[PDB]
Amino acid sequence: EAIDKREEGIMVKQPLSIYKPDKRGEGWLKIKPEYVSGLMDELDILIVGGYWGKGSRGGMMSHFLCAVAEK
DNA sequence: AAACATTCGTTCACGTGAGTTCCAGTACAAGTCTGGTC
Repeated sequence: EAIDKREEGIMVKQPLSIYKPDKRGEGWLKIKPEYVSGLMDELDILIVGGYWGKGSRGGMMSHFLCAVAEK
């Protein structure tokens, strides 16, 4: 239904769960279409440019600029 | 009366179960890099 209404996803919560600051995966869960395999459309695009990287990956092209073709 | 077969307590090797140490696989959390717009 969320996919029908063009929404991000759904959340599932446990009724007997207390509040715990800064804690993940205790009583709250999320489901998005991306997390389910096959439910998304993927794009095949070309790499037309590159950028240099920051500290952990310095002397290599870390991010890229992609382009689609013209019929 | 003498020779041969059987039996018995002993011995060794080999196999299997339980305890201990070490390492690989798994899980989770935090850190680091990136993307997009307003």
